[PDB]
Amino acid sequence: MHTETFSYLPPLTDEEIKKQVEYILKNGWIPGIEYTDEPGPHNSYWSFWKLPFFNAETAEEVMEELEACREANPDCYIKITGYDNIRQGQVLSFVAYRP
Amino acid sequence: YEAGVRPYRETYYDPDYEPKDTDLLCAFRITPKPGVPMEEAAAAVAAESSTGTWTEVWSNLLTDLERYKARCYRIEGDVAYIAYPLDLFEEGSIVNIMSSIVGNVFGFKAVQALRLEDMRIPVAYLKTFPGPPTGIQVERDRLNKYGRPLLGGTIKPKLGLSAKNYARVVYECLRGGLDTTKDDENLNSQPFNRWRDRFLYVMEAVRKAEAETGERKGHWLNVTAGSTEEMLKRAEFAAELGSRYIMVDFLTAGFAAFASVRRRAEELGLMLHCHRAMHAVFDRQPNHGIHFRVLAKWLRMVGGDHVHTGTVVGKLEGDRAETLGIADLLREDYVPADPGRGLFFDQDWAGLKPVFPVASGGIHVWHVPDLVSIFGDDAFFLFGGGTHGHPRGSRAGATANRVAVEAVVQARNEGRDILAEGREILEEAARSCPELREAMELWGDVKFEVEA
Amino acid sequence: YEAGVRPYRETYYDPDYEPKDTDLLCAFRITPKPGVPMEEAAAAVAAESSTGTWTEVWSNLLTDLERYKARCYRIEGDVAYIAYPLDLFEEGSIVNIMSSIVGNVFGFKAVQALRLEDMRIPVAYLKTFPGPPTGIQVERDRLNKYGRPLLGGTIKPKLGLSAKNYARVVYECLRGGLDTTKDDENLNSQPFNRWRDRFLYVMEAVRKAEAETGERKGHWLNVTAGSTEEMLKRAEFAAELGSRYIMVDFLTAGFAAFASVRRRAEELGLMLHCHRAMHAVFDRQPNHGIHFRVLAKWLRMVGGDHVHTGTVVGKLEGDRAETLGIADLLREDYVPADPGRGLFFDQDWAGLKPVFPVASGGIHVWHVPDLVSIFGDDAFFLFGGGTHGHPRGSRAGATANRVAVEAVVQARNEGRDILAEGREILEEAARSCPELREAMELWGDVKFEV
Amino acid sequence: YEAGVRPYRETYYDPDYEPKDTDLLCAFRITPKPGVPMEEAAAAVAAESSTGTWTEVWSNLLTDLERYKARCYRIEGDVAYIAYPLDLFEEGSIVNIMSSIVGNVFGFKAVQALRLEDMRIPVAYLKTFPGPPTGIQVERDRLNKYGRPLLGGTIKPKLGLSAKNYARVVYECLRGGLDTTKDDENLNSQPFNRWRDRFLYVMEAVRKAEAETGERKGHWLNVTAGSTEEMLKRAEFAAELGSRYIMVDFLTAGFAAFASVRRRAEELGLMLHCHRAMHAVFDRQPNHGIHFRVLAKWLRMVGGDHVHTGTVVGKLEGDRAETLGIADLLREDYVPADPGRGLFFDQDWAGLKPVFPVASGGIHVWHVPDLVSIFGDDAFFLFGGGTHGHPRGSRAGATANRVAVEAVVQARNEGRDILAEGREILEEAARSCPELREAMELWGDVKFEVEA
Amino acid sequence: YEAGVRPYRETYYDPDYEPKDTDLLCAFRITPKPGVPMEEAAAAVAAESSTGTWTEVWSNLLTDLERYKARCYRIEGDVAYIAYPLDLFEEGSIVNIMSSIVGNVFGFKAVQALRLEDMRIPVAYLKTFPGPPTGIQVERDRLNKYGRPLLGGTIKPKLGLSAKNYARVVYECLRGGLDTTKDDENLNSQPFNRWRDRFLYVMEAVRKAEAETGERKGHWLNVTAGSTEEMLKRAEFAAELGSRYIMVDFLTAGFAAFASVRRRAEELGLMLHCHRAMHAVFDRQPNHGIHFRVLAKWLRMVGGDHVHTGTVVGKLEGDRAETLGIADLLREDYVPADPGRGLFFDQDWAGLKPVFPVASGGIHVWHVPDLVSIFGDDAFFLFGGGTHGHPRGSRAGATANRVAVEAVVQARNEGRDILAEGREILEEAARSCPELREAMELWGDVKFEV
Ligand SMILES: O=C(O)[C@@](O)(COP(=O)(O)O)[C@H](O)[C@H](O)COP(=O)(O)O
Ligand SMILES: O=C(O)[C@@](O)(COP(=O)(O)O)[C@H](O)[C@H](O)COP(=O)(O)O
Ligand SMILES: O=C(O)[C@@](O)(COP(=O)(O)O)[C@H](O)[C@H](O)COP(=O)(O)O
Ligand SMILES: O=C(O)[C@@](O)(COP(=O)(O)O)[C@H](O)[C@H](O)COP(=O)(O)O
Ligand SMILES: [Mg+2]
Ligand SMILES: [Mg+2]
Ligand SMILES: [Mg+2]
Ligand SMILES: [Mg+2]
Repeated sequence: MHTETFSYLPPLTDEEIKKQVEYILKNGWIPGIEYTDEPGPHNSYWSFWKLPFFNAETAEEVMEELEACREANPDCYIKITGYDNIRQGQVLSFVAYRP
Repeated sequence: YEAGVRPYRETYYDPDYEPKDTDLLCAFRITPKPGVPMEEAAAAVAAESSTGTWTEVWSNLLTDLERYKARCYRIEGDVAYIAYPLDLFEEGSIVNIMSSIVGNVFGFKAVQALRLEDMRIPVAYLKTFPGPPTGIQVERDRLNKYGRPLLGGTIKPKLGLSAKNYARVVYECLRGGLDTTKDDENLNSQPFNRWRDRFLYVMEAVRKAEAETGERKGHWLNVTAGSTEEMLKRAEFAAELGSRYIMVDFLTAGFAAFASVRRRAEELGLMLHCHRAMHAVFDRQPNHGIHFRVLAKWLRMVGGDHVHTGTVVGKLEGDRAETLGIADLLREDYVPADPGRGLFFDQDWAGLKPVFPVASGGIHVWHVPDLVSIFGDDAFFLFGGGTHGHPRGSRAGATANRVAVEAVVQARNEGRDILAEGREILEEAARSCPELREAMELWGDVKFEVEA
Repeated sequence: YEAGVRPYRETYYDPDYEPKDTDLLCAFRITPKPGVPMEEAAAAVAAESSTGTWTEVWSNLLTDLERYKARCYRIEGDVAYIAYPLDLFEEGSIVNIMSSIVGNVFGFKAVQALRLEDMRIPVAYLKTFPGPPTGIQVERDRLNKYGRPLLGGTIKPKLGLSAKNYARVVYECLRGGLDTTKDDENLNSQPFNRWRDRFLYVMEAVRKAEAETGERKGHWLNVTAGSTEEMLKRAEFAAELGSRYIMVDFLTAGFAAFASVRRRAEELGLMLHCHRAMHAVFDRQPNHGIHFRVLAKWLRMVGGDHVHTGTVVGKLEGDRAETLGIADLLREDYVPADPGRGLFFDQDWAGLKPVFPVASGGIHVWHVPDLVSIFGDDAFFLFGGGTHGHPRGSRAGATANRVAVEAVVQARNEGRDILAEGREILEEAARSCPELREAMELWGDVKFEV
Repeated sequence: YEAGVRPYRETYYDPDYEPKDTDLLCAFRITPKPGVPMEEAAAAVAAESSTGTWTEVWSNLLTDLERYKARCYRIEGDVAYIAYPLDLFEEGSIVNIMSSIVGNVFGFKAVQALRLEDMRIPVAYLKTFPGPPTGIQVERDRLNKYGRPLLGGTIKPKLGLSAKNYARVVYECLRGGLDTTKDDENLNSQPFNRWRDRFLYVMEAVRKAEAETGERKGHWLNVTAGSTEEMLKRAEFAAELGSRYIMVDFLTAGFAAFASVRRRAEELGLMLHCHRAMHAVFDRQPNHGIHFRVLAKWLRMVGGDHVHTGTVVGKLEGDRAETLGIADLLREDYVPADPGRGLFFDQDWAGLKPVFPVASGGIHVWHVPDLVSIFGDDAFFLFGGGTHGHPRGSRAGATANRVAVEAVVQARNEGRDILAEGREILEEAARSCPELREAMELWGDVKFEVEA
Repeated sequence: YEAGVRPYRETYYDPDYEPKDTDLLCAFRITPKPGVPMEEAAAAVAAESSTGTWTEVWSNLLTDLERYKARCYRIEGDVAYIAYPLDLFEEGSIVNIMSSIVGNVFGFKAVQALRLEDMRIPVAYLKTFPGPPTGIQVERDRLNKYGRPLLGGTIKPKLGLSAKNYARVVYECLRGGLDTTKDDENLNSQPFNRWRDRFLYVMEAVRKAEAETGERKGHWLNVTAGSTEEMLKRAEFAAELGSRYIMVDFLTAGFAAFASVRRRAEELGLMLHCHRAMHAVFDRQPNHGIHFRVLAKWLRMVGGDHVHTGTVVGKLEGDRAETLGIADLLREDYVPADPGRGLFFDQDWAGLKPVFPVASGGIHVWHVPDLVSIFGDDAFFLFGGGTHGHPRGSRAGATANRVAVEAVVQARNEGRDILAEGREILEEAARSCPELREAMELWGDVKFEV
């Protein structure tokens, strides 16, 4: 099973994930974390980890939330999302952790 | 009344006129017949695309031509600016725009050559059009794909493949990493491959590749047909099979039938790929015709979810500056003028949904860094020959292109310069993807000339 | 398999190929990019309009490309002849023809200009098309009009006239001797004149002029609209009102919706006037586009009852020799090749009904001798400005144009050279028709270059 | 995010905002709850008619509220000016306008009273509406009537007449000089008079009076019914009988069903009389409700060929200044603002067809000079009681009213002052028309109070 | 005959008239123009809402006005009671009722203000109406929900949310314990959110929340549109997607199109939520308009499955006593007159199905004790801001509102005084529900005046 963007590259390291989070934040977009144990074409609504981090200021705050989501849901796929409320749509979504 | 022939300029050339925000404006590049002054040729175009004819008629006095007449209000170099009052146009009808603006004026003896460069569609007229049935944002939400250009490819050979062989190629492409595949513009229903047979088998391949990859897939099933009724029948069947997409050649089918298909696509929940077949018959030459940026505007007004825009670097002609303007016209809410890109007017899009640019034709892995730089994420890159021409077939070719796009996107997002480091980025990814290395080796010497 | 780029010429140029009577043939005038030879330019057009692409694909080996490929079989100077197998095309679909023949090949970097000059439609493909829904013979029988060109005219101003005023001009034209009148190509439905209002009033004018003159009349009601459904709705209302005619801008509306209306026109008993708006965008220049003779063939195949062909002598451009060939292409059962007229191929028409040529645009009474000489009897001559621009208005102007045509027809039938005696014939007729005299005086100095 | 309740004014009061030409503007007369500042009450109206609610929600940050929110941009006296971005409204839907602008904000505890006085409909939104199916000019051309107000009248008693008796009164009115007659707003289909019976007999009376007088006639057959399907059925039958007209109570039937009837009237070639039954439930009081000038705008947008506007001098309330503004809003291409007439904004009508004002209710011959002075030629004057209440019945009453209108029009055209000489003009005509003299004698003392 | 103006009172005031069980009765509160007595003001309303006009007409003698006239039969202070014969009204048409009862009589110079306070619909006229297409009992059986108020909530922001984001909020609300969610009344189809996009995504959210919670769910998809045809089209798509619900703004759309959708809803198996948008324009002020209890009766007659009735304690105005009467009018088979609640007439409902009251607008957890006390179990409580405004978002907010309702229902059933112990009950429930505790803390100081 592939997971859309970047799933055809080698699994991303912690540094590479953080660099994508920095890309999201640099462009003024909102980072977010989603997870599910039921990935696949049928699932358009992964579980939110908290709410989108509208108040986030650093990539490190986001990486911390990714680790807390992983600890609570180690059996789940977990993806990073970047959101733009001007176009009103996700501008990036990739899986950061696989079970 | 005063019967007899008068110069067109006495009534239809008015350089004192101030265009209104509701006027439709045109920028015509005029080559007058030798001996015909520019002002008279521009007045002829204005007159014969609105209210006038070749001699004074008594019935002119029954109406208020000061209200309805078009006016050439500015001549700059060889460009005539002409303003058309809002009341001249039928609401929601691109067909009506064409019948006035490009109906007869391109064949007058007084004007040796005429090229419509641009058109300012007034906001008040735009609101009479529905725009794309899906639009970039809703389409990404339907596909659940974010953060990269999307991958597609035309099935090849253009014609001559059976329906089952056709479906086999589709299956190999989609299971290899392409998001979509498509019928060639000239593949409709033919003795060697009838449309019901193709639709049925192709959708089996789509569902199979979707289930095996876990990623949502689609095939752009061409409904282009000889009559509007036949096209709607094929769209209905695509929806009955669960296709997310249909495809229409909107210029060869024509705008009236295009509008009918767009309405039905929304009713049936289908996303609508638009192929611009025949466009170069109108838009190739710089001295006579209609530039594609005008056709792209009309396309977004009727409602297409994607349209081809050129590659710049591929096998079909397309200038970088003009292509960049066309992409903005398709995707942005407001595009300022820039004659350097052929945009003679600003264009407010009045909240209409945006359209996916589609880059297709003679491209392969080595072009990906340039394509990402030109278009960014919101575009489709189509590899037909560049997929099935891979040394190991379509599945391998598909994976190579998908990997090339993702690696360039990753590098860009990290801050790398994907133009200066384009080659090195591709070579790095090729170290973890033999399919890419074989693609790069096969086509490394295949290049087309480029124009900025 | 052998992956990689190959020359188009290898597969798609075959100078030994002998065309089949079932092949579709194209004559392309090619301007290659500098350094690209005609053979590779032609092969690229053939390949990218049939089966090929820019690099070799493994799936080519699943089929037999020898059966399906298009082939350039002859080159003469800058003209390449390409043959397309019958199996390549969808039956009854001009849309499919264009999608292949003119789909992408006009925009390749390798070919900097391209003009489709002519096309040989094989009888076997013609038989998949219905042709005109009425045709010249049946139309003359429906009108009960024989032995002269038919008279018409566009209502003017093009736009800006209310429905009732529009029908007044129609009434004046028809009661004065015009056989028909017509909506301007860009008159559809607009704030100043909505189509249902126009259709109702105009048909009152038509019925009134018919009762008063004793001659059958018609108005070409423009059904052109933004969607096929709306066009069909307007055609249904025309029929409900008893109109003999409707009108469609077949290029701006498009061939698919054109096909839809032509079918509906035959079902409803309507005759179908076809306006070629937009044609000059791509059929004017000698280096690029599609020659009108090709458009004219496609028009007759789908099924138009008339189509504009130009005037030669009027305000819009047109060549006399090429126009004679186009008139034959529209009206005859068989048309042999003729280099002098730009007819590259013999064209059999397989029993398809004939189409009325329509000459319109900047013409007045002085042009009638030329127009009768060019087209003969089976044509419409339209006088818009040439009718309403008469010093005494549309009725007097209509009578002048009708008289002029009849006098020139009479003179021709008696054996007179209507070109050599054109002015003299008009002057003879003018002695018994003051309206004609005034038209002659007003426009005597109004000439266009040929 | 920051959860919790914030004052509405922090987000929805912005006196720095400059309205755009595409914004929809409203002028609300606000009476705040004692203790609630004007700014907060106006912000509440702005918030709860666009995007906001009573507490901050996390999902606000998913969109760009700077783009979508309505803003109170000016407070002057007790009038709040509020601007609504174009994207908030569904194209061509009066129903959507109402659901936002007057949906909930009239019932907030923070606002004790609220009255919508006026609304600036932007040109770009107007173009999404079709307007009248016929319009004044085409309607006069259909009737072949020019140069005078047109005559009509409601059949009376309102209810209780059989279909054949109903047709008899119609026949007498029309053959006596009235151009039209009409069903009462509350006459639909009832046990004493079923609609098919009425339609059939009435159209016999219409054709008979038309043939006998030589003048084109019509009866406004009421299609108002309990469902949209039933109304369309009755319109179809009216068209099958050859009626030039149907009638609809557009507010009691409602705008959605009104739009359906308007579309079908155009399809069937019917002119559409619109009765404003129920309007005074909304528009009577100056402290709370919707003024009729707003409803008249919506009426012209959907498409009515006539609508009642008041008489000023008759039995139903209507101020002269406000009535004059309403007439301009219905007939003119552009109406400048004038708060003296309650017009707080200019209104460009973007080429929409004009609507006939209809003056009806408690009027008779003595009012004709005033009515001609107020409305001019482009209006209908309806005499129901003022026709059938003539001492000699409806035919005689009809002739009296027709003669009164024509004599006043003739006098006006000659240059006479029809207000100063109103009585003398009527008395002069009465010398050649005994029917008029008896009407003048019967109702000479019947007067209603007037307000400028 | 006797031409001339007569007093309305002569024919249309009859204090000796005894109402018939088949009469339609109206209670009007009248503010006459100064100097106009109540009797003539009432007679004018009666006459100009039935058979009469301003002067005597000869055609009155063709019929028997005694059979058809409306009659004011009683006046108490500024309240006039008027009786209308059954024959005056079109069967099954609320539109006809309004055209007579509120058609012109609110705009007469003689009556400066007028309020319709109540109306007695006779059983014989009620039987011409179908009533709700589902009704409380059948709806509870379709939902499999018994013994508590049902939970709902409007998605917020009202406008500006894309389709996919809209469905995310729906998903969070429903999976957190809300039974339903709904489109805002002014959310129809707009550039930022087109209805087909919303309907598709929302129903994915509904099905997902239903599978995950094991409880049946619904979203009130707003079909309100500019024409009846479009509304019916949107209802058909809702059914095609398997939605249990659609929603209509019955006053802004209008009663005629309302009637059309209600018929279509029963045919398609859809339950019909009714929003009363616009009602406050004319039902708020005590001197003029139509009281909501009258609107509520008309709503139940046409056929709505729910209708908003106000909250009393929330952000929009509403009287507790009047609201208790309206709830009975919507839910009971028989409702006796009660001056304390403004019920002027006894109302038999002739077996018409009952309607769910819906309490919505500015309410949060602290209002649940009041809301349960006012409405009982057969009602919807909607929390829009009160759900998405939760510090942790819509899911946590939904759970808090569901828990609050259930705890208060449990306490009531055990015999506790939920008004006297309202806070205590919420605090008990909050000990086992952190989401409820946080909601209580956030909105503890947010009160509206009653
Ligand atoms: O028919 C073709 O050539 C293609 O299928 C490309 O095939 P390859 O991918 O094998 O080149 C596309 O239709 C063209 O790109 C269209 O041109 P444009 O995009 O300029 O309209
Ligand atoms: O719009 C016009 O100019 C006309 O109405 C002519 O008006 P006049 O009769 O007043 O010249 C015709 O449409 C043109 O002749 C079409 O050109 P073609 O026939 O070459 O397609
Ligand atoms: O029912 C009526 O009273 C009328 O038939 C008038 O009858 P008379 O001609 O006998 O007075 C009209 O409906 C009102 O004028 C409508 O009021 P408006 O025009 O203000 O909407
Ligand atoms: O638009 C609104 O305000 C609501 O969505 C409430 O939102 P909150 O739940 O965020 O307050 C409802 O439509 C109103 O309650 C209707 O008023 P009524 O129920 O009185 O008709
Ligand atoms: Mg192709
Ligand atoms: Mg024309
Ligand atoms: Mg009435
Ligand atoms: Mg709401």
